Amino acid sequence: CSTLSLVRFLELGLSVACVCTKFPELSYVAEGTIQFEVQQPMIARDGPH
Amino acid sequence: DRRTAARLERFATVLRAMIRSHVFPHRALHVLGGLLGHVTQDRLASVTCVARGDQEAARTNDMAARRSQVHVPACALMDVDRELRLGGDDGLRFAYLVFVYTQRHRREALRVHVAVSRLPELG
Repeated sequence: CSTLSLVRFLELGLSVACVCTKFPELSYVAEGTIQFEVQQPMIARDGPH
Repeated sequence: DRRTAARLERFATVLRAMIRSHVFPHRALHVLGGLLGHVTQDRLASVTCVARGDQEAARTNDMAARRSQVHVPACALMDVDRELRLGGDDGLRFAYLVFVYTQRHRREALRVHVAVSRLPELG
């Protein structure tokens, strides 16, 4: 006979490349979004301009 | 500045050409207020002048004389009332910058003045 090599995804090191969360109501949501805000630093020049 | 007297000569020729071509310099020079401050790079400046209100409401970064006044070359300041002999008494008087054209082809010039008086309408 032959066995069946089972494998769980969280054991593999590839998991640390993404966050996985169950969302049991995904079948209902329309196109979802995510909002970023970012604030670029600035350095003080001087002179004429 | 370098080459300055030459530039003054060329500017003279420019204005004398302007009157000859009937595009008068008064249609080429709007007037701003009196300068108070500036920061200069090498041959590049940023002047700052008042535009309304009285001059000494400003604040210059001299630290010897924070406020200022208004200086005009006395050679050009032409008074009017004491000139016209209105018999008036000096109170609050207006201030007018006037240009004087003269037109004779290839022999022409421009005269500048700064006129003060009580007259609201020069005319």
